[PDB]
Amino acid sequence: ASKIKIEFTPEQIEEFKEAFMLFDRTPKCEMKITYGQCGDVLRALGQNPTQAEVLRVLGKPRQEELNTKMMDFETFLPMLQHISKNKDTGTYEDFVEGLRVFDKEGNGTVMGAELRHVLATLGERLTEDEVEKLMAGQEDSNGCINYEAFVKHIMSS
Amino acid sequence: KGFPNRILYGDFRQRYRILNPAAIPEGQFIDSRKGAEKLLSSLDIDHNQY
Amino acid sequence: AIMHFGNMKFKLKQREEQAEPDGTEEADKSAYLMGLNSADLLKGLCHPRV
Repeated sequence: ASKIKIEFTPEQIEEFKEAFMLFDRTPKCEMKITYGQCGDVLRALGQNPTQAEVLRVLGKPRQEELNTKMMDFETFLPMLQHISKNKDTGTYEDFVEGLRVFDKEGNGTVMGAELRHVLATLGERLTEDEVEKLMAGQEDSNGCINYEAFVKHIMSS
Repeated sequence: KGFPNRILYGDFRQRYRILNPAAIPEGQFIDSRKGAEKLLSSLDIDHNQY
Repeated sequence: AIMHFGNMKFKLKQREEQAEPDGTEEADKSAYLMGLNSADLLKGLCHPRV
């Protein structure tokens, strides 16, 4: 699906492979890795793949294709590097400006429940427990989530 | 024929800054007309409309 | 902002005993210094909502 275009230093590939083995749930079939949950590691590898993008980087896999069948990541490694180098992401000030309009008082914060709702429903599909653990701690007494600090913590960590 | 939609410079800035957040930097100057003009000129539309 | 407030300029809108901001640049300065809204501040000064 993707051609070999750019390769980084092999030690970076080596540590990516090490993390994959960490996530490798196949004891004897360690050569093959999860087809669909590799995008979850790509999420964990300092990248932020959107749902549609993390789907068609895999050529529109099916749910059975996503989970049942296996795949060799090293074929996808050039495409993972391509996704990393696309830089199809906004900036921190861009993020805070975008989430600023989602307010009705301009206090520098956003109410928690509507933030969870838009994160789960308005945007890409995400389980709720994920959103409460995302703003776990970021949640305050009156619900006015500090969206600037929250988003800087997110993109930084 | 005329111009039906009329929007204030500050309202336009605070509303449509998401289009080009790079223009009108966050709290780095004080000007309305210039910021709005930069924002519109960065919107790649028919500039004779407004 | 205190010394900028002295630069406010207001003129009769349509000789109807109503104040309108003759100049807005210093109003923009005052609004930014407190982080206020220039349009809202000018509306409040020109029209108090008692």
